[PDB]
Amino acid sequence: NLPEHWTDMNHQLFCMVQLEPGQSEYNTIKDKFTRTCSSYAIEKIERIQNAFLWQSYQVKKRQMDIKNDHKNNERLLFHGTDADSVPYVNQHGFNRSCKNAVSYGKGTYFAVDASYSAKDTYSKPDSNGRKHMYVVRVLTGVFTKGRAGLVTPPPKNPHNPTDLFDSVTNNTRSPKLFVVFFDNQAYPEYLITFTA
Amino acid sequence: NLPEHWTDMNHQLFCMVQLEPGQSEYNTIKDKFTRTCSSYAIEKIERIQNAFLWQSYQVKKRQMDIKNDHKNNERLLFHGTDADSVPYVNQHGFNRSCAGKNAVSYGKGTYFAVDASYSAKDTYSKPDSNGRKHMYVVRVLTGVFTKGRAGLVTPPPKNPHNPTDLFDSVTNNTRSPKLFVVFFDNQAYPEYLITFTA
Ligand SMILES: O=C1N=NC(=O)c2cc(OCc3ccccc3F)ccc21
Repeated sequence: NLPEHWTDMNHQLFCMVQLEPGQSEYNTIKDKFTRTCSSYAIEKIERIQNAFLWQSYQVKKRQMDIKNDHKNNERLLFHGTDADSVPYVNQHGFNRSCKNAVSYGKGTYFAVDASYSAKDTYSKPDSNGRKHMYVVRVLTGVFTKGRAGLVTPPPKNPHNPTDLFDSVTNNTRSPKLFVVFFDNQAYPEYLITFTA
Repeated sequence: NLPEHWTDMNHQLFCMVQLEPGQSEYNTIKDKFTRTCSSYAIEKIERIQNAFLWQSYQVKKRQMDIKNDHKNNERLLFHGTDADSVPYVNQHGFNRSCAGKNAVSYGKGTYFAVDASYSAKDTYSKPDSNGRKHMYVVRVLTGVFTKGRAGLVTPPPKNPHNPTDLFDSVTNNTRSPKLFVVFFDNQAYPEYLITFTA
């Protein structure tokens, strides 16, 4: 059940599609980035068409929508990474088992603001100065404040220790980062290649 | 997509079903266990009906069946664990972030045994305060595998010049596999829980 806005993949299951500047999709993704990264220079934006990752993510989404008994489980967030990680993420998504602060738990970190992900410690500039940031669909669901050393989100009620929050954050009232602890809770939707 | 022989769970997402000795389903698991653990005695065997784990696992199996073309991607393996872990595994399956270092490490992942005798070691199926040991029987997507290495946090690439095209799992020995390590969520479905004693 591959999304309408995807382009034909000639019966293949993985493709990176460079977006056309000035069309609705490119402008929408560029605006989300330029909200906080207007001083940067965008070289290109690519749509990640990964059928397998999409399938696994949509299954997790449908499960979270049932468990939480609403939609609103999804947020669009940013993730800066190094050039050498880009092929892995494009193909396999985010892996908590793969450096950098993990103060809110041993998961994959997503930023609310592109400017946070634009830090060199996250979107490490490559031998030619290029920086890489994903726009990510994240199943944040019902979240709570994180803490160091978590390997999963805490339980909602320690009377039912296996009924977990879906994600953790730095701050529940005004979140700036989210951490997820399971594969296929995050779909890398766009890759932005940019410079300082 | 839930299997038709599962008990009706009446819109519930999770059920443990106690099997009856003399049913083929119970006896095949008992035989698989006693092949290497005839010194121990089974208290009971429960079928794990976890709708969400099943759905996510079956999606990964379909994907690996498509990717590998005409491989037997799935093996039925054993996993010994402590009583404190059983509620989490039942509900959430096998989490590599919780895995112990194995006495012979072939990678940082979840370990599964070919032989119930291996999983029956107290180091894995730690006896609880009542002397009960717990072992899962697990559908594992072993796929195409290679000998692992202690440093691994994912299976290695098949080809060093294409680092993202991975083996599905690793083993101790490709000619005589006795253990498999998996590195991703939803690559293993806990199908039965064996409760057993000395
Ligand atoms: O874009 C990112 N890419 N990879 C990251 O690891 C990452 C981590 C991240 O917050 C880490 C963090 C910040 C402040 C305090 C404690 C923390 F743990 C935010 C964005 C990113």
